[PDB]
Amino acid sequence: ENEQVSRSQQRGLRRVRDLCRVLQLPPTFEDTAVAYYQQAYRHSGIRAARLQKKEVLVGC
DNA sequence: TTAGTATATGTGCTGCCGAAGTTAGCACGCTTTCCACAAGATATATAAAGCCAAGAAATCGAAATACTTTCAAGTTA
Repeated sequence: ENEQVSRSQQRGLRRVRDLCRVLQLPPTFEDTAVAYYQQAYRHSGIRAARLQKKEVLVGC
């Protein structure tokens, strides 16, 4: 893995990690967040969505 | 034709600094576009309550006067 990933998904993951580190959440929280983000990205409706949509996806 | 001279001939010398390799015994431990597919942005009840900002009324806070008290100095005695 980490090779069949788009630049948009990579930016989303990096934003997730950045917000996690800003809120100072543990690495377990970081891992759970990235896992849930990947699980949500698996779907196509969220995959091909808006920029604000994917930002709110990071947030949620 | 022969002695003197210039060249390259490979050879052998010198340093040249660097090259590999060495050093003993346990326990712990980014950009352009380009691209195509599907997702904004759109009417429309629709009951429901909570929220977020103008107005209108209300009462709290208190300030400028109206009463009473109080002295203190002065009166009829």
